[PDB]
Amino acid sequence: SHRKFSAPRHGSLGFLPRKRSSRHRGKVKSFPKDDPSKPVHLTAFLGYKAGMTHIVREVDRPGSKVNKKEVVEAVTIVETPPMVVVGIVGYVETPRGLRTFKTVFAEHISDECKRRFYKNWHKSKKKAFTKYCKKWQDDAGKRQLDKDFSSMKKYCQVIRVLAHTQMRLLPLRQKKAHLMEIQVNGGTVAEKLDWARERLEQQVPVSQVFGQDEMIDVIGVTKGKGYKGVTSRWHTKKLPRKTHRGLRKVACIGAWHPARVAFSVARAGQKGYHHRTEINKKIYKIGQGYLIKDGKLIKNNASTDYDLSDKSINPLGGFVHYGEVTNDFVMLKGCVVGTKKRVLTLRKSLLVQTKRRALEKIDLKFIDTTSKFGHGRFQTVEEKKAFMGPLKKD
Amino acid sequence: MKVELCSFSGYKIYPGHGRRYARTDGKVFQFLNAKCESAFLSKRNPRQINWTVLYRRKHKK
Amino acid sequence: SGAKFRISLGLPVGAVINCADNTGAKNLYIISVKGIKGRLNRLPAAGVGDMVMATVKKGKPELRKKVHPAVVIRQRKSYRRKDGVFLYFEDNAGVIVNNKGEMKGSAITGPVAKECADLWPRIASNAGSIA
Amino acid sequence: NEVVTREYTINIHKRIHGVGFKKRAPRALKEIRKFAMKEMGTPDVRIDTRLNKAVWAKGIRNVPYRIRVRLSRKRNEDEDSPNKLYTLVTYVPVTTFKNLQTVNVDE
Amino acid sequence: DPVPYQPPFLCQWGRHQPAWKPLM
Amino acid sequence: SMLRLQKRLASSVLRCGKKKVWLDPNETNEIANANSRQQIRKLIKDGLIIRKPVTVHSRA
RNA sequence: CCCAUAUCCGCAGCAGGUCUCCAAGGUGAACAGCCUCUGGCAUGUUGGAACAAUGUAGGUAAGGGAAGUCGGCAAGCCGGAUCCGUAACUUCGGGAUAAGGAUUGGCUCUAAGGGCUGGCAGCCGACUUAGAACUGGUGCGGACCAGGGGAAUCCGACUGU
RNA sequence: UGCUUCUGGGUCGGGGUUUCGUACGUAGCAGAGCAGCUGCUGCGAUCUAUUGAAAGUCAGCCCUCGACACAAGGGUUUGU
Ligand SMILES: [Mg+2]
Ligand SMILES: [Mg+2]
Ligand SMILES: [Mg+2]
Ligand SMILES: [Mg+2]
Ligand SMILES: [Mg+2]
Ligand SMILES: [Mg+2]
Ligand SMILES: [Mg+2]
Ligand SMILES: [Mg+2]
Ligand SMILES: [Mg+2]
Ligand SMILES: [Mg+2]
Ligand SMILES: [Mg+2]
Ligand SMILES: [Mg+2]
Ligand SMILES: [Mg+2]
Ligand SMILES: [Mg+2]
Ligand SMILES: [Mg+2]
Repeated sequence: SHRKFSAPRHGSLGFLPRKRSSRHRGKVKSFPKDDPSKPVHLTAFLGYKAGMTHIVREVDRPGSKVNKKEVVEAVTIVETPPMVVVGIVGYVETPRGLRTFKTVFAEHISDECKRRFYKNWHKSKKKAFTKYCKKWQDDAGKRQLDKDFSSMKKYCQVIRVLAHTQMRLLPLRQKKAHLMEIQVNGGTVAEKLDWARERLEQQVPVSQVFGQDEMIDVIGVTKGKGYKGVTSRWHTKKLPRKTHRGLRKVACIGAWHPARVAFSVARAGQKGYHHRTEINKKIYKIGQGYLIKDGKLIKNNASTDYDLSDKSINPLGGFVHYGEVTNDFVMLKGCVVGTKKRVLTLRKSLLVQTKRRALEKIDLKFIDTTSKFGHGRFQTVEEKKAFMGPLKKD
Repeated sequence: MKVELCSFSGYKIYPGHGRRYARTDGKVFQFLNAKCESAFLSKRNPRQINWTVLYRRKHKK
Repeated sequence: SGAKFRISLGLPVGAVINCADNTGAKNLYIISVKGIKGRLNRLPAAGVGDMVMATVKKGKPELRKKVHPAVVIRQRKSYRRKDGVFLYFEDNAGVIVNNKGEMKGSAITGPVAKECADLWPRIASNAGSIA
Repeated sequence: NEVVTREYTINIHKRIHGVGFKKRAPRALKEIRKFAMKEMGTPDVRIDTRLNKAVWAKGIRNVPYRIRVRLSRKRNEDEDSPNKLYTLVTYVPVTTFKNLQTVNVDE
Repeated sequence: DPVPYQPPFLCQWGRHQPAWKPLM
Repeated sequence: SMLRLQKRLASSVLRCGKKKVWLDPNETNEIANANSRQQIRKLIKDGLIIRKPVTVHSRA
């Protein structure tokens, strides 16, 4: 017969290959479409999820009850050090697929990028790129490279740039830097390749790529949760207590008549560690990193126009299971995918974003920097010492 | 922003934190954490418990 | 103009809240919540400022044994405000309010939350203290 | 160079964190043996009965957090083995573990 | 040890057992 | 090597249980070749095996 | 000699079955439960490394409180003692620990409850009962032990098999 | 993911953060009171000072460049 009381289905078939992701770094599946009216720029960036805190800001939306009020919202800190450009790649357009035509690396390539090409850096003799770097100080090699760039002027349609993260400034345990192709969308192919050759062997910060109050896309791998049951993974209804052979299970698989179990039947398996791409994430603030001038360093990154305090965005006791953020960072509305220390791909928006909630200008009031490692109740060290007084150890 | 003090402890509650509790007679109280919440619901004296601000104001520390 | 945001709901079908006005009733048994589409094995629940269908369980004989419409004012379940406070109350309370919004009682004992007071103007007029 | 006697303080708590109640003190003995095998490259580790009593002083559940251990690499006596040297592991009674460095004591 | 006797009979599927019954 | 016979005989001579029979771990071979109650009485007089005292149970 | 989680019977070193004696200290009404002394033993046909899903045995859950289900199934609530108080009905015996309340810790005191010798005097041995003060973050039968209750209907008097 | 540019991981210790809530000892003409000697000496739960004290804190928290030893290692294999 039929189902008596109809119900919506548990889970989505658009995400059904729930396997462990083969890639660890979040890959861009689709870059934004180019147009020659816009100038040349990067369309993606590769940051690292640091932590979470509050935010305090004014709401400017007409008609709401929440208009001109001081709300709090969850934000993600993503530490985004400036990446090093160490190569380019062109793409020819074929009726079979968008094929990579010719990849051209740089002359001086740092050891951070050298770590990626090796599975075992200790036993290796560190002899990569040695016969390739001899093409940059001879007569014939420069001619062959100029012929390669001149062929890329003619036949390449899509030009992606090769940039790797700067891992030495990061507080992570690993030293192997992540590499990434970023599609440069801008003017003509010749101006695009000239700008990429100008930006070769250069630093790329985040102020050049993104800006304030921009809706961006976050690509990354889900926090892994291991082999889980169907109640934990697909969130099905639990069977009652009186069941003999288990209750946190799926009772009926299917009918007698498709002598198989269908793909849509919710089974038990891998929960977490899945590649995901979430859209419409709002940047509240791109904070400056630590910099030293006139002797003492300037670290007031959590300072707003209304706070005027010398505290940084690093909370009391640092970020939990991440370390301390010394580099320049971005701060996003809501939560992003992934655990701590997770590599996290930023991307510009695919959709032409013109909405009232999306075109809102954000003026920050207070950035919460209390200790997230437990119930924190102080914002900074001098405020804590002024409230506590002299201690026994002091 | 209005930094309201805790009713049990007297600590400076920030707008991201706290759990506010209103009784039937009125007198809306603010609490920093569930420690102070459980102490108020079990009706403990803040002047008798050592780590509060009222203990320090009473015993001149 | 300004619509109501979602808050935490912890009074499903079955809850006996108390009736916080001077009609004569003491309890209000929630029989269903007005304004819920529904889904398989979900109880309809009402938070602060929700129009609900109740029944006077004990009180006046003119009030008992018939269905009244009500508005839930106070709940014990902690619900998040937009400015970032978790305000919660001592008990679960509501008042008998007809289909258009007019109250049946005159005065309201206890505080009425502003999430109910901004949505229902006639309940906020009878309320002395707010939230 | 080979015959070296020296002091260490083992934090048993970060090595015992996680295991169940009936398997805390034998696991603590196993991490002290792994500590000896890590600092001293000798597979033949012989821990003393006084340190057995010191670990098992409270019970099988409650194991002390820090402990003071004299670790000594020694040349092998008769009944010769493919292990050329051995490691003797001795308990040292210390009141409090405040500012205790790895003191390399002399013979 | 001597030859074990054959696995004994156990009324497993009579009218007395509700774990399996046929159309009646 | 094997001292359960000497421990049982020492319990039978000392008129207590073998929980209180303390055997000498150093002089194992001098106890192991006793094999008789007359030699175990000589071990008692030599003091190689000792009656263990009662485990305390205070009344205080 | 074993006399029973290995010497008996169950196909076996089988969580089953098999008739008796001896019977410490505390806590406590107790030969109840928990810890210990004499005596005994190596965790019950094995160990090592991780702590995935489904399990089995224990628990804990904000708000609601049976809305789940054939059905309060299971779990949970009450639980000891002292002082009150205890209904309908009845075969006047019961119901009844009905139902419904208060107290319970530690410390320091006071009062009362006795023998032997020569209304009095001297010398000694016992546990209880009642009351008061002080004090601890209202916690106190703090583990263990340990009744959920009330109103009705049908059947069988009952105890028993 | 890491495993010799006098450089790097690890161990310990030190700080940072945080959890509970004020440790032992000593002192107190503080303490319901009780006993003994001509005000003192003993018992006494609890209170105050030392003392936001004592204890724990990565096993999957944050910085140390303070002490310590270790780390240019072993094996199997793959050819246009
Ligand atoms: Mg249908
Ligand atoms: Mg069953
Ligand atoms: Mg936290
Ligand atoms: Mg249903
Ligand atoms: Mg057996
Ligand atoms: Mg037992
Ligand atoms: Mg076992
Ligand atoms: Mg065993
Ligand atoms: Mg609950
Ligand atoms: Mg509750
Ligand atoms: Mg029902
Ligand atoms: Mg039951
Ligand atoms: Mg009755
Ligand atoms: Mg009838
Ligand atoms: Mg009968």
